[PDB]
Amino acid sequence: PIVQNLQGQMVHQAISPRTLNAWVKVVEEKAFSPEVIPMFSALSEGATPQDLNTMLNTVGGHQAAMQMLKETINEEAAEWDRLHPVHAGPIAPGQMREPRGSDIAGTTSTLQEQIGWMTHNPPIPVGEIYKRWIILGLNKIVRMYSPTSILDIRQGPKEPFRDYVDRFSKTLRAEQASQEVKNWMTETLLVQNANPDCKTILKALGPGATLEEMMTACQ
Amino acid sequence: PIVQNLQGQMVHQAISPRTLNAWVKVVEEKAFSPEVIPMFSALSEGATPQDLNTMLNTVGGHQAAMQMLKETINEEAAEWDRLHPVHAGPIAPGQMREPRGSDIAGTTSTLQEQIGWMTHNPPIPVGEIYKRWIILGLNKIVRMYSPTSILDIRQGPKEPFRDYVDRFSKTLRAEQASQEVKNWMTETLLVQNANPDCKTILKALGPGATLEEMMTACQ
Amino acid sequence: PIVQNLQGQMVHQAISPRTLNAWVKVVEEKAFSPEVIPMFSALSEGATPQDLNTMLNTVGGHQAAMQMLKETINEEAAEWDRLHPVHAGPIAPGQMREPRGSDIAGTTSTLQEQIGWMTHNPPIPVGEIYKRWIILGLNKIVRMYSPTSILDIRQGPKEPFRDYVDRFSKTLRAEQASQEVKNWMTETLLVQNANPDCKTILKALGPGATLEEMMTACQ
Amino acid sequence: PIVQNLQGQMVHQAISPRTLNAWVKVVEEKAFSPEVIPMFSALSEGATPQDLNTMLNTVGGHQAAMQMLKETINEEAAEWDRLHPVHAGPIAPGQMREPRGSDIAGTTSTLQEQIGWMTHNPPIPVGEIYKRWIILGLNKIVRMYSPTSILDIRQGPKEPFRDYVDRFSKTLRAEQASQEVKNWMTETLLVQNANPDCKTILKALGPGATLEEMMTACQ
Amino acid sequence: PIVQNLQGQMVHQAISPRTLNAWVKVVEEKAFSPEVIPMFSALSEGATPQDLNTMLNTVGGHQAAMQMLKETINEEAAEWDRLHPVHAGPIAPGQMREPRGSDIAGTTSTLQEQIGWMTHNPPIPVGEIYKRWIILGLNKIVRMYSPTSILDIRQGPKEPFRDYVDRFSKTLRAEQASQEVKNWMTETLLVQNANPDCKTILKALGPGATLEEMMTACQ
Amino acid sequence: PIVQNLQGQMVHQAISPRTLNAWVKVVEEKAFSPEVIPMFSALSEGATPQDLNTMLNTVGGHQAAMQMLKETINEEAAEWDRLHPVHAGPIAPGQMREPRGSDIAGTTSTLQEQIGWMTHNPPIPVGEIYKRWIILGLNKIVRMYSPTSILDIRQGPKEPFRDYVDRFSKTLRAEQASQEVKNWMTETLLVQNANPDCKTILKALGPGATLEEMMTACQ
Repeated sequence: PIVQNLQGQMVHQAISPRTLNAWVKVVEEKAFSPEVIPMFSALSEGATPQDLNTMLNTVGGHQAAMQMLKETINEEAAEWDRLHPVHAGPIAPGQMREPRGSDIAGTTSTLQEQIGWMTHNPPIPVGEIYKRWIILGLNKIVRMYSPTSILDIRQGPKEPFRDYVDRFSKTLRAEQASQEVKNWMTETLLVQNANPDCKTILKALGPGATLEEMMTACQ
Repeated sequence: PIVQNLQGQMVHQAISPRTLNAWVKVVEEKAFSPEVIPMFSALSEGATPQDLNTMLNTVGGHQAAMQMLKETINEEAAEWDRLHPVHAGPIAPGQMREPRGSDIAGTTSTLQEQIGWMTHNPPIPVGEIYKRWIILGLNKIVRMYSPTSILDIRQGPKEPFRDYVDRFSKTLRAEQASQEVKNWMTETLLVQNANPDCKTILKALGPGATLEEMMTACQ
Repeated sequence: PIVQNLQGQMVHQAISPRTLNAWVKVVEEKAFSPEVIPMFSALSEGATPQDLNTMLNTVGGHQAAMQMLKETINEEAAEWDRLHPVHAGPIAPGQMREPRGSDIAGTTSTLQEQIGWMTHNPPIPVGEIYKRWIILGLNKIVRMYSPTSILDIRQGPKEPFRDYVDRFSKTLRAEQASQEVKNWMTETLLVQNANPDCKTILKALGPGATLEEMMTACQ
Repeated sequence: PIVQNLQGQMVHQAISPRTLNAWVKVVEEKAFSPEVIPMFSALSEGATPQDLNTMLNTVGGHQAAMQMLKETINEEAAEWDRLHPVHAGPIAPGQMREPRGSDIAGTTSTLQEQIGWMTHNPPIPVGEIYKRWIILGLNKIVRMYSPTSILDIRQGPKEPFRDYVDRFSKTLRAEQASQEVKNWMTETLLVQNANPDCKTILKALGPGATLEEMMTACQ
Repeated sequence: PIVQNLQGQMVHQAISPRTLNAWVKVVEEKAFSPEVIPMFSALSEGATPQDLNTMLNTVGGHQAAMQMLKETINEEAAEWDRLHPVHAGPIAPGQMREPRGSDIAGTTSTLQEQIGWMTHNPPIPVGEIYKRWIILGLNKIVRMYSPTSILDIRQGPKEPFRDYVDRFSKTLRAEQASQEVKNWMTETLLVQNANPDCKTILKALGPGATLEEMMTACQ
Repeated sequence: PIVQNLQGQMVHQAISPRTLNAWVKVVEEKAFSPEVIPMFSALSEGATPQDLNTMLNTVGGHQAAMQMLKETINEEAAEWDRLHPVHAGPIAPGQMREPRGSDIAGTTSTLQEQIGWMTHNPPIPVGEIYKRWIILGLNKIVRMYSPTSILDIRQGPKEPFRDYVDRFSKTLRAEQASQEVKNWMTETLLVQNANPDCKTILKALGPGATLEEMMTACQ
């Protein structure tokens, strides 16, 4: 970020390593949880678009998050590009040009330009715009929080199948990639974590049956 | 927070509802958990002593925790008075005075003083000094946690053995002691505080049975 | 209002019913579906805050969505006022006032004021600033939940018709399908997907008995 | 609300949280019942069209109810524009203009115009004209009725007769009909939508039994 | 109240009948409910002790409450005479006398004196001070409540006796009747509105029985 | 701080521990009985807002009671800011200033500012203004209370022992009494007031048997 010396002249200092350390630790625990948005927002006030790219690099271990966010960055930059068909040079000769969406993204623009729009008067708040675009990407990211483990399903004393299947299906819904290992647990574990009446039923019905047939049979 | 605007203006700012909401949820969820500390650090950017006090009072509704932390400020203030041995005369009228441990803790200083020091020429950084002290104090709170007891966890007549094991396993994480104790407590007390019919099942099956088996068997 | 054409020439004009008509049908059918988003954008190009407000009004009976969007307005607004506070007092009344969050959102601004900002010198696009927050809120709604399945209104072990019909009717209205499909699902699912004790009763009673007679009968 | 300060100063003041919360608790219990009218009047003391709008906006979750009220405002506004003189040149330059029906509704006038008109030596006092229209709109909403009907209420197999009768007794007061008709409905539908084992007990009791007896009987 | 306009005229208007009718109506429905407090505040703006006294006289149908509020008013006025004892004459020559507590309670003060102090220079505002004392009284008044009736307290099929008798006795305590009638009512209704198994129990146990016995006989 | 003695003279002094020790013991014993209010009054004469905050911190332990107070104070404080907001300028720094509600409550002020107000031209009485908000809050708090009597801890006809020991034990800690009373209550009443199925077990076990014995027995 830029901060402001005693004469009032700005000074850039690349994002704080203390900030970096804090920011990685927020993503390690809370990348998909909304508390990431005020934590990201808090740590990005007066930041440049390049500090924000170092911030995005730091969120780059959550693969799911890095694809969604990088895509949102492309969408907002494309949108800016449809509304903004910028001139060849500056609109203010001697000053920084009109930013395109990628300049906002801090990718195509130099650090000096990002500091010029930031320091210059008339709401060109490149950090703050990029940060809202990023914040929209986070909103997409938190939509895909992940519960884990499907093995922890179990059944009550006299409880019928139809409820167990509701917990089972829900354990399986969150699952993804490589179905075959899943399927092999499904055929096994379905019968195995059932209560003894349901276990007898599930053993009996077999591979001929639909899980709706067993749920009728088990009410 | 104190924030900037272009060309020599430092602006005190209100703290975001998102940073507050988030800070509120953090103490609510992480009061004795190590994570309160980086969540605090990430939510204490630009913070004056006054912001930091506002943040604390809103969440400090637990007096044992607040006391310990406030005692840690008392330790650091005591160290502060060791850093600031006697001086001669007024420092410079219109520039703010020496900040002591109470000034850094925001009690003897007004908001305008707090500003004064943080906006000073190469600042004496009183919000950041109070922060250093609070991070050690919160660290103290998570180190000096109150546990909860294994002893209690036992199984009722209409209570399920699987549900009793969910409280046992969790109480066992929370129980203060080492792993050789935990394994030993598991082996002894899990079976021992079971309801007798359930207990009977676990003893019929005997000590080599998996907990995955014990918890399927007793319903 | 003024809008700037595809070439880039300024044109004055007003809203269309067909846009509104399109908005009631989408929001009735896709309120919690992400398809709402590009449909909202297609219907909000050249929109003022008041136009945005008419749109919202034309589907104002989805209070829950309206409240999610309002939390987003309020959140984003509080953030604006700390980040971009007005200049104090009526320093120059009668010409170009600064706006707050409530002005971007059009609750405190007249349409002339809204138009004033957007036909001012220096690109102040209050319509776009309010849309961007509305898109952020729309993303929050599409994020949270979506699926229904009318085929799965299967019962508990002894579970009565009056509980079943109640679930089935609520799910049949909430299930997005044509009314002819709804007549085919009414006609398929009712005797068939019923609790087996109930299904016995319902197979005796027959199509000569109404849902009320079924609900009384099946206790 | 407008309030006073000494010697000719009128001060605009923020709406009370205690009113907003009361207005919420009031609509939340009495939206369709007359008590919302005096409650509305008493908390609209010194209210402006913006204050009153704000109040309506905070409770404006029924689109049809909100629509009826806006139409009533429009009817009354139409009667206002019949009544308003067809004044040519400035009546009141350098002070507030002509207030139309949309100015009394606060739609097209700014708050300061609203303060202006209501705070000079009585000229046209817009809040009070707007309150008159709203009190009429609220009168329509309470006069108007349409939710619930008696026949929906039938009794379950594991449901007390007293739990069925509470739903019945309350429902019947909300059903539409003269009271002789309601009495006839009581005698008929109470026993007829009963659970068959309770229905048996009740028919054993016959039409001589008080309602105390019917609840005693059926346990 | 005193009322005022922005051209500069300030006059007294004594308390409105329409405000009296609205206040009476508030008290009839919400006397014992906090909404009486912002409704009071809103209808006593600029209200002198004399308007407020006129206002107070109307809650006389809740005698214990009006008496308690008046007794409080006397505690707080005597407390003002201790805290603010008056000079024998006026404190500044050719100016109005200090208010005593009794002058704040309006008992010894005319409307003109209440007018003079509200319209004085420095913070002494007799209406608002009298309102603080009354608000403390209002706090006592909301601490009251008003149940339905004893004759409807009865017990569900398998429902516990100990709770039933707790509901019966409190409702009988709230119920307006002479004590001998409550003594007879308790002995009659308690056993008679008991659930039938419990009813047959209470008749087995018999009328020599304590509630300690009655709760034992059915448990 | 400064206090005024019975001869009328102004005397400086500062707090006593005896007042604090008495205030803690007072809350611990009488929070649920109205005497806490006239004891609060006895212990809050001469108090500054910072004295008052000190008191509250010594009684910080009943978080629910302190919260209700604190909510009430935040409501009065919010109302104060609405009725009186500060001057826009900084007219006389360290001489006098407008106090906000939090400044009255000592949340945002230093002590020198509170004394500056209370020793100003017209004794601005921030300790007494804040003590009224505490006393009003204290009225609401004493209005909340009603749990009593270990001997009235009894069970329903089909109810669990473990849960019953929790209601019995927790009630027994909240009940001040003495220890001798408490074992006699435990050995008589735990066995007498048990659920019939539980009571058959407890009588069988005998009041001799330990609670671990009774919990193994009742499961």
